[PDB]
Amino acid sequence: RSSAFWRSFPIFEEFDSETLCELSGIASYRKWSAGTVIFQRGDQGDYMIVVVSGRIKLSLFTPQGRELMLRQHEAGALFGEMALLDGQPRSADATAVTAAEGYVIGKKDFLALITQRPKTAEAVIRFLCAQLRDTTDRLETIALYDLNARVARFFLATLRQIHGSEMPQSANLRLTLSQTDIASILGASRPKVNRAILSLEESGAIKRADGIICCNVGRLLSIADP
Amino acid sequence: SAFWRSFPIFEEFDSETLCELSGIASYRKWSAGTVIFQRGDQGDYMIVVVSGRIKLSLFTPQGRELMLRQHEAGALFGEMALLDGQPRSADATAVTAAEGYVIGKKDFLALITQRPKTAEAVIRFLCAQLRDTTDRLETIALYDLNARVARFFLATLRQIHGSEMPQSANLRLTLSQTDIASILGASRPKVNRAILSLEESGAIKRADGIICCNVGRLLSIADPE
DNA sequence: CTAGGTAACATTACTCG
DNA sequence: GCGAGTAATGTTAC
DNA sequence: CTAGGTAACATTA
DNA sequence: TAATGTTAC
Ligand SMILES: Nc1ncnc2c1ncn2[C@@H]1O[C@@H]2COP(=O)(O)O[C@H]2[C@H]1O
Ligand SMILES: Nc1ncnc2c1ncn2[C@@H]1O[C@@H]2COP(=O)(O)O[C@H]2[C@H]1O
Ligand SMILES: [Mg+2]
Ligand SMILES: [Mg+2]
Repeated sequence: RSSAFWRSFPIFEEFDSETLCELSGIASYRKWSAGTVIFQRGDQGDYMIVVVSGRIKLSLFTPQGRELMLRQHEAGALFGEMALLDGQPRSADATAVTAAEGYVIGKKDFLALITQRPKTAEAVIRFLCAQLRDTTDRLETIALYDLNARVARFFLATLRQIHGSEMPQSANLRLTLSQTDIASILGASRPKVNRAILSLEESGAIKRADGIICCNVGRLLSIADP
Repeated sequence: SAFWRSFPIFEEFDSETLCELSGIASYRKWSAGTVIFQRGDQGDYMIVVVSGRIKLSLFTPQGRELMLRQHEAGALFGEMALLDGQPRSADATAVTAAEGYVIGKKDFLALITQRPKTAEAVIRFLCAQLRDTTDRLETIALYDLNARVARFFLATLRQIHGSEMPQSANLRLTLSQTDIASILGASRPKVNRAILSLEESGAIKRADGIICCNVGRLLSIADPE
């Protein structure tokens, strides 16, 4: 696995072909059984992971016991890069939820590659900006809106993780997350997330067949609003 | 021109690009109570604050406000829509009479791509922000209001100190409780009774303008047991 | 069942010709 | 040395 | 005053 | 067995 295969992942897309193909120069394989830790939020991160198979959850856990699911990453995802670029410890907790395999990249190699072909820095920056926006809109979502709108804005944001650049009218969606996973992302409780999803359905915002939600984008945008 | 080292991002530069090539600020000022730019807007310019207080905030159609930051001297804002083609991501309001220096998109970026280990600086900044913002998000999501206030005081104290943390540290906070309610995504009266709560529980004491925080009582109000 | 939001009212505190 | 314009703080009843 | 949390219980593939 | 739905408070 080293073609134009490295263009599938965020950040690494957007590279010149030289650094790219030559870039499976510095991956090692690894794998993690279903239900195990890759690393913890305390930890030292001198390696960045790139996901080939499986589902890995990035989440914040609090001493009280509470969880904020930051992301569920599957094939084509990139995580663990902040503590690479920035001297700081890991900023979240990475758990394999199902049997997963990826490729790891070292700190010294990566960074040398950045500083060697420096318009790749540019790529990485456009990524961190992207994240910062994503995260601030999450924060606004959780702060200024109620739970129905929170769920609505979650569906519209993922229906931009799929379309984006703009948006039909009725779009089916394979969501792959349980409602416990949605409760964890939205910083709410399972039963109330459930009643909210059902609410969106009974109000004509969505309908749910098994694995598939046909969302009504717009019909969903004013539930997301007033 | 070691004056350009006072601001985030620009600190951390080689002296060549720093004293020079910055070369590329215009003066500008904004009266107390006015808009610099709006969240819709096109941002091809980045601001660097010399005097005054400017609030960066998100406003919703419903009318609600999330204060993202109150920046004063030594602050840098408006850089995301520079680096990234996208519109402005928040709303910048001068709360008091403010003055700054503006830097254009084309100049800035040319400077990045000309001395490329400055990119490195900028990245360490965006990482910093991303962490800051995710810890905010965790704060607002997994904790109650007393802990939210507590974690706000510790974050502003780890910004003044950081890398050390004493035991009792006084703090000049400069924000009203309405400003704290707006940052924490809560309501003024409940923020007030929370602050008072921290005081009556021995976490802080408030003299006029100054809060002597007790870092550690304050850390387990920020937590459980 | 509970931590908060909202409207409304009273004081203190800045502050500016 | 104000008196008139604002805020900022604290509390209470929904 | 009331969204939204919590503990528990039922229906479902 | 896990995923979804509901209820009382
Ligand atoms: N807000 C966020 N959005 C998406 N991914 C994040 C966020 N915060 C942290 N991460 C990822 O989680 C990783 C945890 O370890 P690092 O902090 O080394 O690198 C981090 C990022 O790759
Ligand atoms: N999470 C955040 N934390 C601090 N400042 C932010 C955040 N999001 C946006 N900003 C600032 O607000 C500015 C709004 O316009 P820009 O998006 O051009 O640049 C932005 C940043 O300077
Ligand atoms: Mg969102
Ligand atoms: Mg905080």
